[PDB]
Amino acid sequence: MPIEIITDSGADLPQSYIREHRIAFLPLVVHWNGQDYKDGITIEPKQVYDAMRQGHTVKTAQPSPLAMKELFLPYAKENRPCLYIAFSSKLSGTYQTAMAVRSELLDEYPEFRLTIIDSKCASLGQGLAVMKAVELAKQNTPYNLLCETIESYCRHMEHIFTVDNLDYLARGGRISNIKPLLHVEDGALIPLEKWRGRKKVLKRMVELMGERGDDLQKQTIGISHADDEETALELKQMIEETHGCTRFFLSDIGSAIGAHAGPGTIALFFLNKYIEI
Ligand SMILES: CCCCCCCCCCCCCCCC(=O)O
Repeated sequence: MPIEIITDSGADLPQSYIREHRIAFLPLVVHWNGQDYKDGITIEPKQVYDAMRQGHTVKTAQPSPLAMKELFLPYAKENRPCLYIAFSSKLSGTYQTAMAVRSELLDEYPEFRLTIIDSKCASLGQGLAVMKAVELAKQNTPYNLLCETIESYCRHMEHIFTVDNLDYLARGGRISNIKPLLHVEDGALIPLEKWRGRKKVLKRMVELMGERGDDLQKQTIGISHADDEETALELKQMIEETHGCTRFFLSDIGSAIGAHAGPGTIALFFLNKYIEI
């Protein structure tokens, strides 16, 4: 059987893509005021931003171990080889929980080939890795080689972003007129710089990309935004002007991530080592 690719809502890939490429989907949980929702399935970013915009503190949770097991079980039974590219273990306990679920399943279904990669990635940084996995899988790339390659790919992904207010991230717990510029280091969020006004952080984001990027023109640059396509499209131009990039993938930030980053969040993703896949 062909390798089945699995991912969670931390990847920020549009459901149109998930469904098209038959990607098993594990929704992260979004909740507040007694109601639980499933990221990308029963809740949309606007509903979250709107809630926060109304003085609400939208919270998130890991999917349940039961939910995880229900998702993998079918594959274990038909004994189909799987690759689950998980949201950064430093941003959620989802990964570890899934490894636990994996052991349980192995006990019942030995021979079940399920590899879980702790991506150390978030949003489209993770999504880009998932899309590459889909490509390698449809090319019938050998299982181990495919898994090893996607892990190396994840190890070279950069996540450079800005939010409107660090309070959201702070109250969210993933971090302890100035706009902040942050980045993802080994799976964790690290506040990096402080700039006056939006225009400058965007200019600086594109600049840092040029410093860390590798063979940027040959790469598919990822850009995710918190319901602010206008700025994303703005950032896209600055990049094609400055770096001469031609391949882009823009998408909205998911609800779970959005509940932490907050409105006005803009991020770019690229490899610091051009792995040619
Ligand atoms: C445009 C996005 C750039 C990357 C931004 C990462 C922001 C940190 C997001 C943390 C989301 C936390 C999800 C927690 C899920 C859970 O409750 O286990």
